[PDB]
Amino acid sequence: KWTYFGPDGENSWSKKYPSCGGLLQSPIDLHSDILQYDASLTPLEFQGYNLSANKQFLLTNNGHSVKLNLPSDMHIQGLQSRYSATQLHLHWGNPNDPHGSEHTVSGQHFAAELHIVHYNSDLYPDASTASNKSEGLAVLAVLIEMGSFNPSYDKIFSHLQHVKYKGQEAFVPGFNIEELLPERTAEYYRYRGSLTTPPCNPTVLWTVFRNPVQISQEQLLALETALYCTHMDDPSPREMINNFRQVQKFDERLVYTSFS
Amino acid sequence: WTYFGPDGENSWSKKYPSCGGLLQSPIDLHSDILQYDASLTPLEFQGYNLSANKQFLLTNNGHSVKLNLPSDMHIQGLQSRYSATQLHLHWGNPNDPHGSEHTVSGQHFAAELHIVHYNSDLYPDASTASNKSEGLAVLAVLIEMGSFNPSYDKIFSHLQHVKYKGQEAFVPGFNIEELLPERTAEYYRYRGSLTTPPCNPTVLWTVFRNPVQISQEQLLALETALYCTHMDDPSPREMINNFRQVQKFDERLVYTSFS
Ligand SMILES: CC(=O)Nc1nnc(S(N)(=O)=O)s1
Ligand SMILES: CC(=O)Nc1nnc(S(N)(=O)=O)s1
Ligand SMILES: [Zn+2]
Ligand SMILES: [Zn+2]
Repeated sequence: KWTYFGPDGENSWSKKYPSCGGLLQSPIDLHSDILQYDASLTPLEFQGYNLSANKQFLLTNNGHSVKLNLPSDMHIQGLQSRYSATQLHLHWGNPNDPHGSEHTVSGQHFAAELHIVHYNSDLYPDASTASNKSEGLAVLAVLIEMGSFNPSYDKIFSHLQHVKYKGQEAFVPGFNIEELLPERTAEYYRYRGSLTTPPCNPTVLWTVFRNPVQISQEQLLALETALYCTHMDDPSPREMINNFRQVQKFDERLVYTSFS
Repeated sequence: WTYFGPDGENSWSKKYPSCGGLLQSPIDLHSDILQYDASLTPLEFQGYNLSANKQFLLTNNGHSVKLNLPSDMHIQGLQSRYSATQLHLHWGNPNDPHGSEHTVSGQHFAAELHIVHYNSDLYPDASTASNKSEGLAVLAVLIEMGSFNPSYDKIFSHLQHVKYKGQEAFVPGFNIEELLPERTAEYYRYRGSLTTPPCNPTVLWTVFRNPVQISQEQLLALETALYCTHMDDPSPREMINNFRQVQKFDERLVYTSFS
């Protein structure tokens, strides 16, 4: 068992999960000294992202975040291999410190961060098998900041009060996932990293979009207050907050950008 | 332990339990956790003008370069008297010269100086005080690249003498107060820990608000003059990026002596 605070917190993950203390760890801070423009970084193509409204997708509180299961028919085109979706989830802070993104830019956190996880379907049958193997995963990261109300993100957030406790699930009708992506997706940061949660396998090709999306103060507060990492029948509930990993050392390396 | 590799910071907790415990330092000094406190009056640095006729030990311990300080120098202004034991530094590398431990509004500084003191009213020495309540007080000075600093050079000029792990050299006494920034009355104050194993949560931190400046040449010397390996080692390793990543610090338990 692992957590984001306490005895089983991130500084202790390496005890049970060796890779968490290994190489190519994520997340990292994106700042000028280690950024480099690469004109070869072309735009990714998002296929099958417009999920059928006649299909239902499982939303689950897994005790670490709120996740939405995604179908393998939606995928990313533009990488060396085809990567098919498996799930999306988020990371956030808390009402008193609403800056819980995992990746930071010039030392600055964003309010939250969305991760759309994909696995190499050309080499592996599923995300489980691909997770601990070479070039097994590709994650898209969307930085989130407080601003205007976001109807698209609310297609997920409107169900939060129904997955308040660990293990609980709800069904979300399909909608266009591309609606969760920011403007100018052609502009992004790219680097080889790891899962930001145990086992921390260094098998993730990260793509962090340059521009953030906005959600309202109310939407952000709901995300920061509606969930608990404990079961509903728990006499001592524990709020699911600050579920992001601290940035990791990033030395002798460069993060390449598709923008100058 | 080291600052990189299997024995790196994410693995410190395997051998040193407190590194995975509470009140860990360093932290990001940002508005969300700050709180102005008028009770935080100016500290007085006594006995800091070390006799130029006396020599003080400079040592490369494989983790940093440290200078031993006499117990007669101490901080005045805190509840108990804290006597000095040593000072040392933390820095980054030439390609990414941002190796301070603490950050301000998410920003790292080029380097950071720590002047370590122990509670001499409660404990007999630094070693005994290290893992006990109210045992330590560290003064942190943020360092950025700028104009040449003659005072810091009183230390840097001796770096080649302690180039390798285990090496020692003598440094004539000078006024340590010269290493402090302007307006020392302005600082951040919080209860934290040692930033290296055993990471004991016994440190009262005082991070001065304003940074000092050292020249690009001084910073480069610091980033390239030392090795964490012994003299003539078959695989020499440069001493760089010897700082710990910032730790989560939830509650607004960081106080400032300024508004
Ligand atoms: C989806 C899956 O199999 N697990 C993951 N664990 N952490 C992930 S993250 N935060 O790096 O995107 S994805
Ligand atoms: C002084 C001493 O014996 N050890 C120290 N270890 N870490 C220290 S720090 N980086 O928190 O100031 S001081
Ligand atoms: Zn994630
Ligand atoms: Zn130190």
